[PDB]
Amino acid sequence: TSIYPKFRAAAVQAAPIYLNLEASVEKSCELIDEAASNGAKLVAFPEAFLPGYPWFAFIGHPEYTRKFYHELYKNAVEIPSLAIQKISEAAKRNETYVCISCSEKDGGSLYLAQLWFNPNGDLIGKHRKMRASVAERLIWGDGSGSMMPVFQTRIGNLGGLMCWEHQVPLDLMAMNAQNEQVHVASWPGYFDDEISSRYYAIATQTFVLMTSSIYTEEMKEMICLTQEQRDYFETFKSGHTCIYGPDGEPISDMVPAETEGIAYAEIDVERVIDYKYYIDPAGHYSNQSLSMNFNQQPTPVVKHLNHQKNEVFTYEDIQ
Amino acid sequence: TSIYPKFRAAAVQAAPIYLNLEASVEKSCELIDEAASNGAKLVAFPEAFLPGYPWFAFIGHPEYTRKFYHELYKNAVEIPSLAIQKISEAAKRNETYVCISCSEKDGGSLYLAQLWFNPNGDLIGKHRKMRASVAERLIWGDGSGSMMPVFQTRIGNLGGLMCWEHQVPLDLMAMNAQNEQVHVASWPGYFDDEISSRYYAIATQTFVLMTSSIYTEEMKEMICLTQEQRDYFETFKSGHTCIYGPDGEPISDMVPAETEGIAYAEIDVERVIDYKYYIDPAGHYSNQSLSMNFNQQPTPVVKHLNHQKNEVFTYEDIQ
Amino acid sequence: TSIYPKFRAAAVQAAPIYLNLEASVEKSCELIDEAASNGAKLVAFPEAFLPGYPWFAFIGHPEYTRKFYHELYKNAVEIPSLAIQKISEAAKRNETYVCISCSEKDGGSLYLAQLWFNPNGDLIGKHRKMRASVAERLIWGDGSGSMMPVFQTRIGNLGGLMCWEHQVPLDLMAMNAQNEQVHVASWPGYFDDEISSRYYAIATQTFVLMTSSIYTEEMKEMICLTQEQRDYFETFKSGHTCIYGPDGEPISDMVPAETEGIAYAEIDVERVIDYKYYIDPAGHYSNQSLSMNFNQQPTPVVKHLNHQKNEVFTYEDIQ
Amino acid sequence: TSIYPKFRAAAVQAAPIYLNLEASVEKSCELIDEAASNGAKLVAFPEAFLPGYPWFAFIGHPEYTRKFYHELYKNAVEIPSLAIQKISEAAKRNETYVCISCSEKDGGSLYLAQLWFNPNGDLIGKHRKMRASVAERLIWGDGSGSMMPVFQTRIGNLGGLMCWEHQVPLDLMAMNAQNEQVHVASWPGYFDDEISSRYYAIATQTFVLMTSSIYTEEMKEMICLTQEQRDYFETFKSGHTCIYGPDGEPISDMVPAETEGIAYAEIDVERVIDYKYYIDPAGHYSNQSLSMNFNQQPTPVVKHLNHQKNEVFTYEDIQ
Amino acid sequence: TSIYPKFRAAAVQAAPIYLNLEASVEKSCELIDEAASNGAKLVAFPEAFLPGYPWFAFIGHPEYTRKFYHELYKNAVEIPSLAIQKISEAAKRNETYVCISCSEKDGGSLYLAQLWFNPNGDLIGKHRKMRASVAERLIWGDGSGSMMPVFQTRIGNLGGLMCWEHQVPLDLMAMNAQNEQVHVASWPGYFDDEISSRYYAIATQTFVLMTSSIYTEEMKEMICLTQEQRDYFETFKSGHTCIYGPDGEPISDMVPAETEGIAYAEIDVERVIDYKYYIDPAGHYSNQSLSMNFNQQPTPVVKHLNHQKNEVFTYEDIQ
Amino acid sequence: TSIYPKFRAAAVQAAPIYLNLEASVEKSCELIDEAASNGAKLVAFPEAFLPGYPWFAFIGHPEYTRKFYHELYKNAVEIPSLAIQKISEAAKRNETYVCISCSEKDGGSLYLAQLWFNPNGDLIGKHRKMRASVAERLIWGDGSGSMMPVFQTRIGNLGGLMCWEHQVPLDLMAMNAQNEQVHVASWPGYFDDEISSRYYAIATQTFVLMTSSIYTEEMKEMICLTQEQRDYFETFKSGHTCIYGPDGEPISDMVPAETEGIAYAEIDVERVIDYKYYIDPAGHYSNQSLSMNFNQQPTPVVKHLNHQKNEVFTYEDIQ
Repeated sequence: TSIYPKFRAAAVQAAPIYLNLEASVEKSCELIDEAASNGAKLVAFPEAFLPGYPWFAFIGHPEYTRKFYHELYKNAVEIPSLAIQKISEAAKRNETYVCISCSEKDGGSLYLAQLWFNPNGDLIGKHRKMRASVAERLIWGDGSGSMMPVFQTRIGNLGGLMCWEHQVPLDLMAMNAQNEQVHVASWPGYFDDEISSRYYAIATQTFVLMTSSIYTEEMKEMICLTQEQRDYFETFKSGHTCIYGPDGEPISDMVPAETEGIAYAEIDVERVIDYKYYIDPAGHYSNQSLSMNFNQQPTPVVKHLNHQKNEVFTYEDIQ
Repeated sequence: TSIYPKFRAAAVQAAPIYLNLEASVEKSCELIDEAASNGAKLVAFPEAFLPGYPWFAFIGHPEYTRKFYHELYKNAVEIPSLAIQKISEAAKRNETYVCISCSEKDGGSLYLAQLWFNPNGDLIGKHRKMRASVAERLIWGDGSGSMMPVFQTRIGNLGGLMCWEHQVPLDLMAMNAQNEQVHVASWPGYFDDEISSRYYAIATQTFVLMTSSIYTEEMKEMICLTQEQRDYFETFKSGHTCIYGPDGEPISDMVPAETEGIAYAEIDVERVIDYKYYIDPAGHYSNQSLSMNFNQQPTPVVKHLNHQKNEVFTYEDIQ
Repeated sequence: TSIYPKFRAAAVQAAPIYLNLEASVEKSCELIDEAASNGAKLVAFPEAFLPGYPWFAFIGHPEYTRKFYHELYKNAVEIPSLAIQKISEAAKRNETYVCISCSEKDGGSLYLAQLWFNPNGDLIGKHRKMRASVAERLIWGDGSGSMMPVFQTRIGNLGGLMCWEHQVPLDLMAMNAQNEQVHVASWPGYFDDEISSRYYAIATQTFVLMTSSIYTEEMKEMICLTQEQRDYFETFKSGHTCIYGPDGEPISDMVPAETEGIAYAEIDVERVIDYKYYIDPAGHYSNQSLSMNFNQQPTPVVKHLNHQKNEVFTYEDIQ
Repeated sequence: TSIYPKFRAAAVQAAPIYLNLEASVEKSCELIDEAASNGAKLVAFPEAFLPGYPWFAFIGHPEYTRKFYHELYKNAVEIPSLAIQKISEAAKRNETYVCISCSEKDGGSLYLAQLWFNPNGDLIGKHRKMRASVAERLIWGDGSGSMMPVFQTRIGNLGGLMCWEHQVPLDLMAMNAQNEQVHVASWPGYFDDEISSRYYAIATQTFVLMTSSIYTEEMKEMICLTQEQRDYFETFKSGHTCIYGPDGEPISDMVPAETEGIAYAEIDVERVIDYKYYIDPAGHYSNQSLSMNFNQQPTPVVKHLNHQKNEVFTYEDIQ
Repeated sequence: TSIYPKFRAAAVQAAPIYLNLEASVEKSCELIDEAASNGAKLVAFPEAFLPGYPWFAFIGHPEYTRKFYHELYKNAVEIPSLAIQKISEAAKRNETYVCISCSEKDGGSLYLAQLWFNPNGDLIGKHRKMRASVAERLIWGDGSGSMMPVFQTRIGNLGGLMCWEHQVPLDLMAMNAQNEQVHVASWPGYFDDEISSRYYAIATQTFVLMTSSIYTEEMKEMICLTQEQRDYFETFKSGHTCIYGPDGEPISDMVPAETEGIAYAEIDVERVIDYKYYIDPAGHYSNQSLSMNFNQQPTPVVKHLNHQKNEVFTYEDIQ
Repeated sequence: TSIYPKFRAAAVQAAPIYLNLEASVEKSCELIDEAASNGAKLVAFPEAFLPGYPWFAFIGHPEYTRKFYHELYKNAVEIPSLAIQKISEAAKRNETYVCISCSEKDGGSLYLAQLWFNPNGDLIGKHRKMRASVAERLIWGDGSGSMMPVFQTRIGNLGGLMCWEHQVPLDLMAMNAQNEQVHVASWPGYFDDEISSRYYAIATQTFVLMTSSIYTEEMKEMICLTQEQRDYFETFKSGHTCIYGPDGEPISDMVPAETEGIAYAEIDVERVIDYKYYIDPAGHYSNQSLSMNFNQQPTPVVKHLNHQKNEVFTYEDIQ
């Protein structure tokens, strides 16, 4: 059954404790508590909030990036791990949906992921970024079609994309093919957020939670090792955090620039219908000459068949 | 292969409960019960019967139509849904074939479909209207060649078309090339339906069940806001419900104008042979200089390849 | 191949002589002359400029729309016609590439097409709007994948889309696949232009000439028969005419709203390289799990194979 | 159909004229002439020889890299282009097989390709690097499994991989599956070439022509703007040009470091049999538990179906 | 469907021209002509007839075996190859079924195969040895379950195994599970015991054609380099050639030992019925406790998905 | 959770008491004691250390090899056995991980295995060689993918491979998919080992303990029964023992050639993070067109279901 719920949604503008997974998880737990105590049933977090965006990749050569990549790698989120437990506990305690972006570790490599938690505390799914940006390509691997999920939840069809994924038409079509209704748009802060998120709202008929992070002083201390690097990183632009309706107009007030806050709006999923009337690129508003292939088969480099665990032959069993 | 059965047909003239899916489905079940108790093996319903034809799109401007499109979209039939279960149970209980028209919600779009149920109660197929007619283009998307089925059943080769689809020669040829024998011609009740249906009977050498809807006071009160709208919608002419032989001549009584009723006829599929003798455009009555391309491949905007479920991690599993 | 020229472009904000083909073509010739005299080597026009956007289709029911559709149909552009000749002659005389939008008549139907002319007056190609928006569906038919050109010219790779084609990701994908560099974004003047055109500039890494028309009093006096119609049409917001760089930022002045005027800019096609560095959805910035089927086969209803003419037996021979 | 010819191969150790495609192509012609005049029937070139390896990507931050990406983009090789014409003419004139590496411009994206020419002057194939290194992901997109060719030729089964592709086991197995016999290992001259090329020779039972480039002073002047950058770049270690037999031992003379020269070796393809006797990972030396999937289908973002051409209505026809 | 034909079989006792593919193929064609001209409709050849059995592998250390492996490899049978063409033409021109064993080359490694030809000259299938005997493991690789064919032909169900595959119970059960009726037991000599082939006949209820080779002096001069090797090899036993019925008793005459000749027998497939009465391990003579897994999936190391052909941009096209 | 521990590893260069399992196990215990007393928390051993590598298989024909295979078979390791007991006791007494290679007897067949013991003396796992080399095929059966373990321990992720498994790319991918960090490369001493182990280090981002054996007079006088055999066996080249870091550079002194000794190094598992940064073939450094199937299902020839224990009717009960 197609439901059309109403709910309050929270978009978070915050900075993590840079490259500190433990402190960042504590901060995000506090923020989920705050938003849910303010009535939110969905909390969205900026891009790579756990443990923080690799801003070092953009202000030095890759050898300089290696040293800080080491520390980021030591603070990536594994599944299962204590960070997942903490976010799950917060989601269950607050009875809210959570979208939290993180640096995920799978084997020997890092990926950028959005982790989704439901009010039961379940990790219902994740989305790895399809393709990394100019210097993010030094840090994170690419995603796959098997991890572009839309969840048919009790507060609408929920999905999300990260940063410049909103500027990739095929990602838009992959999300619009599954009838996404409420969208989480995670941004780091340096790249332009307004045009892309508003256009996504219009072209996918989605309420868009635009969440973006801020720059703190300790990050500048940690990664700016020279004065030239300090000034160059100072020139970086600020992001915005806001919520848009399916027409692209805002329905909440932008958080003040470079401060930490939360934006709140009343999502009324019944509004998406009025704009499905106008346009539905994956439906009526289409032409037979243009189609797309969405491959959702898992594509690990090594596919395990009949995986089995090792059984130890104990010291007592030997002697 | 090549069987010529005899059976009793039922063409229904009736109106639904306007933009109320549950009430309209109850009325459809009652009508199927009445038809099958009278001895029919096939029951046909007018165009867009579930939950009703969108007449609000012909007496106002598009922004006026948007408001009522909202209610219709909230009342469209989904596959699967409760409406499908009710109609399938009616078909199985009454052991009849059923062709019922409806607004079909696939994804975030609406389509106009004819649903077919066999006496076992299965949904054997659906036909989406190929091209929405004047002012229906604001409500429904276009169909595709993959959804123009002819069913080889125990009562003949059954098929259908909706309203002005009978005036598009390529649709006639698509039906003929599949060797259609018994045709359900659904009409909404406002467009001249006699000539097109009789011509279809002659040109495709099929028995034609013509079914139409009637207007009600509930519909008028709901969709008429001004008095000029009421007067303009009061001039709309009525439809007709009648059954024709493969010569285009009626084999049952036309149902009285603007009244609920059912037309019954004795269909002799063996009779179509004597008119295939005269003419068969898809067979012996062709010329090598003219030919048709019937592309029956699916035409979805997004092709889902290797659609596979992803695992979910529960709270207890994480804890 | 792979040149990067510098030239002057001109987006036009003007209204036609509503539903008047001759005066509209004369106005277009004058505007081309003016823009070319001001140094412009590319001139672009609003959507459906010749002879006018069917605003009547949005402020009344289909039967009222029919009367004005009659007069629009009588003033549609044909290829070949006198209008095509005059526009080609103006383009040749002023030695400018010209993109002009119009209602195009092909046999019995009408289509919405952008017509492209080069400095030699050659009608180098046309693009038909691939899908009508809301009430344009009562007026125009659909385009084909065979009418989505990108022209390799002396001033870069040119192309264009109309109105809500910019909100269809597959159209953006098809345009980006052809390495478009300078894009004409034609808008009618009632829908929301800024977000879409700017996002297109960013996502395709192209210069965008956003052109939009204005509302004239003669149009209102023609199509606002009653007072409710006049007041309802008076609430229609106007559009904007600007030019953007590949980063989505404006490189010219906004033409004043509801005023006739032209926006000029300097187009250095080299700037696109600095943004192909960042993102290129059809190239490096892709994921192998997603892909698009761009079908460019012509799709008329009836293919005229081995077309030939008739043997006119003149009167003199017979006697 | 199995042949084991004898011939003379030539590995080139040279630098291009940095970011100057014409001069680099001319130097390539000169080097092919010199190598062929000494009886060489195969000539192999360093990685990204046309127009030069993007060293700037490793000695600055991404925005500094963008400036030189502009110049590299303006100097990439298109297929067809003048550079391909001239290299084909040289390959024909000297009746030699040429493996030359370059930056390939395919639409709006750059790729790192190896181009193969035969003694007739045909462009017999093309290999795109499957993945990019720590840096250079900023510069080049990834390749596909449909561009890993092994050519059955008059001098054996030829193939190639660039730089760290020799450290990717599945690339080795993809080449081994096709019975590659003579291999070209292109290296830029900063990564450690010797171990990887020797292991490739042993594992695939092939002769390996290892070709590295050298650093010039014009390159340092071009890309080192500050003193710190110049000092950091001057620590980059050089590569080497060797030729190895199927056992991994060198069968030629190492070219002196940082010097322009060609290494010549006598290649007897029959020697591979004595090592297929020992080990054949793709054949007899395998376990059914470990297998590989090799997808050779094209993977373009947008594939064209029924591609057509846009006819033009010349000016002399319109009038 | 089930037939029990009567036909004449022929088992060949001969030796090839050692490690000489052309002469060995000519001799095999002559033997086929002789056998078919004597009325034989099935002609079986010894194990590894083409170009010869690697006896050198049994009379020296692996390095000594390497030298002759070189020659055997250069004379292995490919598919397609001239040897296949000649054997297919012989089978066609004689209208006989042919089971010839050879050293098949596939990629870079060698396999021991039986090749099957029908009276029309087709290559109906092939069987690769599942495991090489002691020193054969130096020369050949393992076969797979996908290459254990039984051919349902006009002379009954046909199959074959090679020396010591008749001593592997699972191979026997694999052949019994497919209802083999006429079997070819190919032996090279010096392993051949009558016991294995007679037991196979009894256990599978098949006729068994036992074909063995002989030793020539060319072989001894070529491989026995020293006197010690000459004596040790001269110790080697001689095989036997004859035909056995479903009870294991001979139904033909022994070919004299170490001389060239052909054994003939009349094969009446009906006789197998009288022994399926007694025992049928794969059918009634079984126990549910014991079962066999027969995996017939292909098991190559590299699976080529969507294999594509190489395209060349020819020289004239470049110019 | 992931850990990056620091420890000291020991690579052993030794020879066993040839074809004497009890004396060899004594020598292993002594070497474990010596190495662990020097701080080593891991001890690695040469290939086929217990009871010795079958050198006789390379200097004679298979019948000659049969006699010494008799003794090796009589001196093979079993699980459970006294040898396993002694090695577990040494590993526990010394609180060290131990990797020891041996000839494993399982049923009636011999295998080449690596046995892993933890500081508690538990036989944590076993790895059988996937494919025997040239003459080892006479001696040992093949392995399976169920026996390719990576052990998650307190001193990193441990794994091993034997001799030419390092030249099989799918073996490397199988180890890399399991995220190996410290690797034991046991070699026999006659096959080249430096290049293969260094490449494995680089291409798996692992510390590599390359252990090799030496030759003894007792071995030579036991297997070289002829002067020619002795002269041929004396030309065999010596292996080396060393420890490499994740970059392929040595991190210890090479043990002097043809002498007994142990190599020591400090292993900082955190160093692998600096090389996952720019290569990880099983993770980010991968292409979607090349994948691997890793089947870990147990593959015994006979699968025992519901294994039992036979009842015995003791003599007293019967009487």
